[PDB]
Amino acid sequence: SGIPMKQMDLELPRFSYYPVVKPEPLSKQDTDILSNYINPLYLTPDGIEKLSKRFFQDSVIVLVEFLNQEFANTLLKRIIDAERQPTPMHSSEVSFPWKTAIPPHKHRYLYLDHEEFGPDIILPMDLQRLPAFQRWIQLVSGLPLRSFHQVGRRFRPGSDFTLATTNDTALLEATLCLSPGTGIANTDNGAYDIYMIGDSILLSLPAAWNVFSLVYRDEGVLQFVKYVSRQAESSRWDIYSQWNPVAE
Repeated sequence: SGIPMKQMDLELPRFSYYPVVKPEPLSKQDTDILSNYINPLYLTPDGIEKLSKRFFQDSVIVLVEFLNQEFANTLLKRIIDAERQPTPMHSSEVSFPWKTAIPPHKHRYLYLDHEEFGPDIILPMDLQRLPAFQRWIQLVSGLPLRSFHQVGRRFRPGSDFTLATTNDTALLEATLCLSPGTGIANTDNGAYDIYMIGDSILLSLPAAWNVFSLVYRDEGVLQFVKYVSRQAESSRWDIYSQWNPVAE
């Protein structure tokens, strides 16, 4: 028993879900578009077919060297530069358009809303909003997807985290990790992505540079990003997206 009633109003971000285009084969234009973002390794006909098979069989795939290297390089320079700057530890110190996830006992991290774009947002928020990508992920995951939302995130060291939460329905989840720090990559300092039940651990994904993880999240599975210790000396940068399967 408890008192008073559970009240969940005090919490940001609040994710709204967006429509996904219908599943179709990739066109020449689709691959032309995606080639400016993603490793050609993962865009060829047989490459995608090989991805489809590993995901069907394992219900998870982790892809090193995900983004096109030339593209990744431009992101790397920007992330290094941001890391050079004073780490914003107060809301008043956070640069537009970043926002702080609240309240502290639920989670803490800096984030970019789904639709966010601009020359100075560092994360590639436009990628997963592309119809071409939405066709790609449905092909790769073998799942027609009804809707989705993405969030660009920065987990500052000695501060940021998410706590374990459950999903009522099954979700397809993707995390594009763009964390180049040496410290963040060491799971002693946390920052790793966990999936577990109710041993319990299903997946443990360390922070990494240019790694794309795709996970079939069964209903009732716990998920969270482990608290980033001071000793990390750098942030975990990623984009986290959840997709609702067409499933009935």
